[PDB]
Amino acid sequence: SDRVLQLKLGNSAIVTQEAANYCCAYGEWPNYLPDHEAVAIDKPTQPETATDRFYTLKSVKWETGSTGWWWKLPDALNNIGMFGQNVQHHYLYRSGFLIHVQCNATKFHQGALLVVAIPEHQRGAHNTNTSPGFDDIMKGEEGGTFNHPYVLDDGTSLACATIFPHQWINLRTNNSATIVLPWMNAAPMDFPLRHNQWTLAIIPVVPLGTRTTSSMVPITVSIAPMCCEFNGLRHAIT
Amino acid sequence: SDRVLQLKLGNSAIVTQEAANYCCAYGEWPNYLPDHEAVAIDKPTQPETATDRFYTLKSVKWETGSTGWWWKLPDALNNIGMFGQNVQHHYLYRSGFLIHVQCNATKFHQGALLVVAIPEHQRGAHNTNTSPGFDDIMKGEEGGTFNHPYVLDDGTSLACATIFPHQWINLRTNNSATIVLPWMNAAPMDFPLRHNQWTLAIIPVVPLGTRTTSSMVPITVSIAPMCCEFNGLRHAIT
Amino acid sequence: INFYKDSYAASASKQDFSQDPSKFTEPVVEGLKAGAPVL
Amino acid sequence: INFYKDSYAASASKQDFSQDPSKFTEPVVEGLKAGAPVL
Amino acid sequence: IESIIKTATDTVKSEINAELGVVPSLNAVETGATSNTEPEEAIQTRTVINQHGVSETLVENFLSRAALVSKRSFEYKDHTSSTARADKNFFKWTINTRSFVQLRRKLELFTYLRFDAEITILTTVAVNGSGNNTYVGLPDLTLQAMFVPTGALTPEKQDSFHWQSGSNASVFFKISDPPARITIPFMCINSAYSVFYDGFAGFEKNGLYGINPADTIGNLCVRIVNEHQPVGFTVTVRVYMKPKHIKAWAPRPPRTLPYMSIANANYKGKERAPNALSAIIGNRDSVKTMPHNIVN
Amino acid sequence: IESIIKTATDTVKSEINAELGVVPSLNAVETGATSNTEPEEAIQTRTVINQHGVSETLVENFLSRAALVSKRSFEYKDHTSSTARADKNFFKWTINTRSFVQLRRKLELFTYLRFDAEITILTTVAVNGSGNNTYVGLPDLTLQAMFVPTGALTPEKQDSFHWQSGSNASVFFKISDPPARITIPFMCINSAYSVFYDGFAGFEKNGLYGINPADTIGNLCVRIVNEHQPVGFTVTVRVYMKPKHIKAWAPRPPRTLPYMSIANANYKGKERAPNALSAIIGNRDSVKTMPHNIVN
Amino acid sequence: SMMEINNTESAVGMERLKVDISALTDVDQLLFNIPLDIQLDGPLRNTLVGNISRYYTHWSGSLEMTFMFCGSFMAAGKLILCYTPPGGSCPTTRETAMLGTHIVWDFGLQSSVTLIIPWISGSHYRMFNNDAKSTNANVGYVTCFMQTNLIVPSESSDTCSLIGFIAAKDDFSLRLMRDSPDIGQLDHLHAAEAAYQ
Repeated sequence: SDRVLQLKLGNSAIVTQEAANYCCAYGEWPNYLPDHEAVAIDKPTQPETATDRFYTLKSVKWETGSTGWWWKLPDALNNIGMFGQNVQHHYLYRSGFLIHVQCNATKFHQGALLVVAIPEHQRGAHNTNTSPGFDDIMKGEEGGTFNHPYVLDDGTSLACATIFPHQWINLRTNNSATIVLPWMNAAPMDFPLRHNQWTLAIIPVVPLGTRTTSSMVPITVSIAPMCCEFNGLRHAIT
Repeated sequence: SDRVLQLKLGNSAIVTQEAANYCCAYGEWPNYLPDHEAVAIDKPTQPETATDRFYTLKSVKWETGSTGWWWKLPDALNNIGMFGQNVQHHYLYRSGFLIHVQCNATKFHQGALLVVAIPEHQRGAHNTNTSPGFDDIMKGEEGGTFNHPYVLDDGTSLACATIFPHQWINLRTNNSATIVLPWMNAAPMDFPLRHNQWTLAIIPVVPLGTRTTSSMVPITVSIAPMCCEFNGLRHAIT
Repeated sequence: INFYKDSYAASASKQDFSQDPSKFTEPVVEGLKAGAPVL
Repeated sequence: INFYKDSYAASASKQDFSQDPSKFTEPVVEGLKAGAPVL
Repeated sequence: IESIIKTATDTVKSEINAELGVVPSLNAVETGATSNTEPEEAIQTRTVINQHGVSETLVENFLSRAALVSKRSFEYKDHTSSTARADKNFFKWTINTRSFVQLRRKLELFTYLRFDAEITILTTVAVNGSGNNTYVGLPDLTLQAMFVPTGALTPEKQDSFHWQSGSNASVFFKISDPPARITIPFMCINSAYSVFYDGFAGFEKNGLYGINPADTIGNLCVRIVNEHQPVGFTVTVRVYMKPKHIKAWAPRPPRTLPYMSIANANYKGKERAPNALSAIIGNRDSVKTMPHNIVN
Repeated sequence: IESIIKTATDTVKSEINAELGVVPSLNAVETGATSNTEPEEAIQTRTVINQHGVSETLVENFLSRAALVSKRSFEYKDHTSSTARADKNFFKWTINTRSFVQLRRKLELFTYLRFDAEITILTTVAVNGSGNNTYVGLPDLTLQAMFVPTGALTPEKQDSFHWQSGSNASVFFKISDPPARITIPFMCINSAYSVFYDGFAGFEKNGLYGINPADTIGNLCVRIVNEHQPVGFTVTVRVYMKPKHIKAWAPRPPRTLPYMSIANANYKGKERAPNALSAIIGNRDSVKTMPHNIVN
Repeated sequence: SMMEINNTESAVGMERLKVDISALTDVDQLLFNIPLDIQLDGPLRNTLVGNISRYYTHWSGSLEMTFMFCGSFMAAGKLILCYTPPGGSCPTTRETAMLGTHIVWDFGLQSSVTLIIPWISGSHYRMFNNDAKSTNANVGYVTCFMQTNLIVPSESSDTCSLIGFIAAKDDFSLRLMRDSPDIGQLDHLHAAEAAYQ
């Protein structure tokens, strides 16, 4: 009953038969910005189905020496389809997200992935006093990898990362994870090209292992923006 | 009272103090496609203020030997801003237009421009049996000029062009013209890259003349799409 | 004792005993019943 | 807290939120309506 | 018309406007009125409930800040062989608000002002370096501050009998005490102070332009009550003033050029822009140049 | 759901359970939920009425403690021949909470914070050993602490005219007085402070990562009001901050590795466990070894 | 209050308070641009709103820019005034500026037009720092282009002056009062010593 799930947004649909419920971040659901919290006075544009749809990123390969992968929202989607066009043509952005992580294998495979959404994951650098640069933080569609997943690349602990909204993909139990993220910012809206509200991190706490014939086991991320609204129409920045 | 006019769409506003009423094509106003006339079953995207706004084209120079200028809708706006992005990302398009033509001069100047919106202005070629080519018809933002405005470049008569929705810019009377165009097609929606619903034609029936010091007298076109809706979301064609 | 004209000048407010740990412990769309197999 | 016998010894009075910007922004004998040509 | 405003005004949503004869964006500056074009009529807006307060821009809040109006340093020592110009253990100051520019400009933002003045006196002491090259400690001295009406008899020495203060208000305070505080009422002979005076306050033609003695609060005479110690000290007295119960009339253009004197509004300006006589605002290359253009 | 909790929950007695299809001890971690297995379902329990309070773990109580945020020492003396880097009888400090780690870690236990800051200033003075090898006594000095908004003009010298403080809030306090106390309101332009900022606060690519100036309270400029004494002293100013009226959002994993800089979250770790990059927890011989086994 | 849009070395005194427009032979030509910050030095600084706002650190609300055409009665013309929200460079072509907020101004009996700069900010307030490029301070740009041309007869002046004013609306507010950077002193003023004599 709670193992199967279908998510339908816009013209996109995803079905899974090995889900383990799904997580709503802090028990919240995405919604449009109300009048009593609005700041910008211009009429926003709400493309709805044009932007509130699943976008599939490039898959990554789960290896034995893998340390983990991360993507930053809204940076990862800032140049994809109508959502990217609206971001490039508007100064202000606001939306939530629906993240679906897929990874299947055989019943002889073992491995556990922690799929965690981190709000305002300010990254630190290792063994230096210099702050991380712009290119180290903004990776776009490709995303980045974890240099030290044991400390979440920020001097904290991975063991305590469960305080953030998260799920687990355990190969013997489930093949997908689903997280619903509301808008999470100190301001009602933000400039989408210089600040990232969310960071999706997939970390292989239990390494992938099996004794069958080795096959490529990819991890796929599908992110659907939700309740998108954009303010400050002007020329495209790109 | 009817000489001044302000048009406000989205974040754009135009004020004129020498208008002569304005024309609604066939006494109609643009509107969204109703359910009882809809064909495509997917949920359309309606950007509203993001696309229903005035776009200003490049101005043309009114000369003594000028024969006239024409632009084709939606072709002229197919690569401008969020309207162009929505057109490029969607297979089906539907909208009306609000056209504002501006041309000012001094009280010592004389000249009359017929500003006419022609539905399905299928152009013919002169002194040949070959049909006009793709490059002759699709000019984009720049538009084209009239080879023989006396026959509207289609073997008809310019004298009878008043049957189409139109206004006049007479320099001693007014400096602007405004035409409101509803959706005009045999089908509820259309592919915006291969068919043009409207053609805006500005023809100097009375040549520009004066005996003061000669100054450049440009003609400016501002077109605002109205009640835009797009269907069939996919990758950008561009 | 607050004789100042600005409300933010008052002392600390230590009288908010409202809690909701579930938003951190059970952030699932469908709740779980006691004893019943969750999966 | 004012225990002095003179009223001018009291603290500042920051409770006057009455405004009339028109006397600086619209000092015209005949008012102007929205959208109507003023001249 | 008069209205009570506690927060910034809300924004109402608006639709497409194509009305003939209605031009909210057109105005007539020549009438002297400020443009009344609302954002709802210029663009398409949403509904915004504005909860931003306006209490920090109240005239009372804007002006009821203690600002330094006087700073006087004098030597506390034996003054038998001192010069006539030196302050012999005491000084007299004609109260004014034009000596320090930060408060003066804010006060000159208005034409007419009515307020009571809260006066705070802060005293600091240091051991004089010359003569006593060694530090022995700071003495806790008693100071007397006497309010003397403008033009009345001020004391001529530290031990003058005028310090007996039969009717003049006097405050005695120690250095180790908190700064002394008093409240002078609104004491103008008119209903308000004249921040600017376009006239002469004398019945002849040799008077002073712009100076109205009716707007001068008075004179402050400050002395060390203690007799001089065997060693010399330097005593600095700072007088701060805070307007309260303020009424303001006819706001004025702010001062742009640097002040020259406390007796008039004479102006010279800086040598080059900004705040120069020929150029108040700093220059840019051209009217088509963006000073801080974002380039990526 | 939301509920008012003032004490720890009571325990109810339980009996033998042999029900088919009921497995309260089995859970599904993959869903991300925390196990809901009650002690009543795991073992046989008795009835316990729990009267233990929970008020000490309130976020207000947990954070409303005055913690040291600044410590600055400077020489109070004649500074004519001093270097440019030296603090000449005054200093300026950009207010931050990342300099001392005990408060910084507690504040970084959360993602978003909204609070007013109570500021306490404690001043100590000592006689400089060099030059004045003898002790003559501690002078009771007056200090001025001026709040200057982030990026605004700060004073450049002890006797700068910027100290007149026309509109800036200033507090004057003696060393012999109790430590000076003020309250700065919640002054962020947003609804809460951003403890962590995953972005750049500039419209170009050369900005600072993780630093949002909207989260900086401001600048504190502290000077000695008294002019210099014939002998030199060392003055140490300690600034303590206490959050109050606190709202906290999105708790975060605590910092494990030692802090490197106040400008970022850079990490190196200790050379060996505990709190090393490769080993946070100190090692034991094996997973079958009890570190503190009781042997009798 | 009047803006100092013509803040160039070639403009002296009152000439800094007006912008000259002449007849051009190219279309879609740029005339001038106005920067954004009321807390920084520029055309908006020496205005009532700018001077009062520089006494505070935080500001919010919409602005209005009113342009008066001071040409002859026989002078005709159409302009376009565009406000561009921040994020990119200042537009240099009309086809890019018209994509942001704009108003098309037609010269006539009404000699003044108003462009509203609406409050379009991610945060509730915009703050002042000495970093003009911060995301908490940048407001955008204002640009003026010719919509058609400036056309005058032979007996009218071929150069016409525009005067720009700026004001705040009733949704404007200020916070965090601070000492104004527009005034200061490095010494005592003249006759200040006479108050002690």
